Amino acid sequence: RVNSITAQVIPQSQIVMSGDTYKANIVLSSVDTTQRPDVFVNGKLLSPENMGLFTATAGAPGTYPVKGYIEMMGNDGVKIRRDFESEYFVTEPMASVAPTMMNVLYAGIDNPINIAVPGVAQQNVSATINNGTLTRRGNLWIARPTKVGSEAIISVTAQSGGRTIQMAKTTLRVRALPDPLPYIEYKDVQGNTKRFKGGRLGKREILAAGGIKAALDDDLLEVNYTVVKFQLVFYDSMGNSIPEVSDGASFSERQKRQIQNLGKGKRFYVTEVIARGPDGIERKIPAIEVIVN
Amino acid sequence: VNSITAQVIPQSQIVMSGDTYKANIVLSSVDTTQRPDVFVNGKLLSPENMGLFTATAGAPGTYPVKGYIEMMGNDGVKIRRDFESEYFVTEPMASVAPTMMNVLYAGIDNPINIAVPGVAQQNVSATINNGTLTRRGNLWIARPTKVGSEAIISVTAQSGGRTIQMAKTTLRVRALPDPLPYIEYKDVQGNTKRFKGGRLGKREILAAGGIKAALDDDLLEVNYTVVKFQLVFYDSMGNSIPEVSDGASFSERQKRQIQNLGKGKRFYVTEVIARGPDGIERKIPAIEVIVN
Ligand SMILES: [Zn+2]
Ligand SMILES: [Zn+2]
Ligand SMILES: [Zn+2]
Ligand SMILES: [Zn+2]
Repeated sequence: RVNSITAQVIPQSQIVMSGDTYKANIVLSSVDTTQRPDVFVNGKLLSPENMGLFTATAGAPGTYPVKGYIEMMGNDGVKIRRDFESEYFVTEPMASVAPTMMNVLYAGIDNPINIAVPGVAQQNVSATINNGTLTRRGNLWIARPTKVGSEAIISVTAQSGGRTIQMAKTTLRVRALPDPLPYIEYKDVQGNTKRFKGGRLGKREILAAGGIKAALDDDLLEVNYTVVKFQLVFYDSMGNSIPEVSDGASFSERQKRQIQNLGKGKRFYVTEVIARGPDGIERKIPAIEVIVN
Repeated sequence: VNSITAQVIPQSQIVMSGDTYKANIVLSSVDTTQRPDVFVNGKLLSPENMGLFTATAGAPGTYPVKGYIEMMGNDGVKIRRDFESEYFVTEPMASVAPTMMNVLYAGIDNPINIAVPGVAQQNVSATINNGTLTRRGNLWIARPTKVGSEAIISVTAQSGGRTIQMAKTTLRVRALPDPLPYIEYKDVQGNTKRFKGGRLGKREILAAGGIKAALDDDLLEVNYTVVKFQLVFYDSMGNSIPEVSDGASFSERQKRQIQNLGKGKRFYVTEVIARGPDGIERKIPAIEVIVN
């Protein structure tokens, strides 16, 4: 029945790292291009439109099996069926795509770093850092840099031979975690949570918050900042400034009363706002203008 | 009449994440009478190799895989099928990527280092799905356009015969950060310092001109200008007096109002609108100014 004999070079990978080995299966395919056989692969029957080609988008790295059967109608009316069991491997990319405004590490938090060596298993690799610690966590690494304003050099080595081979020297910048901005967490007329600029806000909506909260604008950077202490500035009949201290990240009873008896259009300020990041460093963050409405 | 066999013929048995595994599944009619001969790169494969040809990767470059498969065509005539493929050896590398740090900023040039160590820059050609990704010397420049959406950088090597996907990188497009306001002043020695609030001298307020805005970042070497601001003063009757400014400089109204303020008296800088290389105008925080 065959009308087409073809030689094929089927490699494991078309790109190999120096020192690894190129492996290719060389096979003959004697087929009948007239036929359209039923291909059941990985619990699915291929649609005739696929023309025998099975495709799967490579997602997470690992060992993926290709298992099923092929069946076609023989010339005699006897179905001819053949089972198969093959496999493919998904790897990490062998191209580094690094935005330079992103090569940074933050002191005080876990910095997940993906150290990927193609052609070598995750165990054969060893990675070290010159600033802080670089430990393993599952399929990832964790950098905890200690010296802010200095460089962090990640040194990756694989060995896989007689002499220990250097794979990559990566220089990264060490920064303190950013300073947060203060805000007042409030629920709108619908009930949805919004974060005050300041500018203008209702007193019913002010007292609902119960204090000052501190966080970053982003989303860069998913970090917790707590308000240590803050002050509220008020104004008497003599035009003098009255700075009232707060009970931590919550309004004091002296302040709470002042806000109630204040009145619409009247302005108050939140000054000397000290916030604390995971690194434990207390930091002076900016002020907010609060207008009653 | 000899045996029929199922065959899974992939493009590659190893696929990098982001690429797609492609395999042709066929019924092949194998002759069990005689074993064929596989001659590849000047060597005849021994039956023990089971069709597997292996070569140790040495110096980086383009290596060809060439040869033929010979067999008896049942008609006293030997049949030959030639094959010609190739592999690439690369300088041994490792990718060190901090996973949290995946942001591109809209409104500026985002230098991206796309490194495929073994190959040369001509060989590599990267594309982006959000904005533009152009070449600049030994680097690439992403200019993302849609804030809050994803930016997927696709790096390819193309070449003969098949087009190989090198990397698919997921990035987040975010707006440039907002700067913080400051008043630039020279101390008693002449050294420049930046006041962000708290207490400050009278003559030292008068110099410099008005308010300045900046972000402190040595990677994002961007600059912002103060568009407009207000100074909110307080009289003897406890009333708020909001005086507008002449751009990034104090107005003659504000200047004289600061002059008649006694020691300890408080005034504010709110609102404060600043724009960057974006170039987007943005409401930045306020400053409490106390006279010394
Ligand atoms: Zn290998
Ligand atoms: Zn296996
Ligand atoms: Zn039959
Ligand atoms: Zn913003």
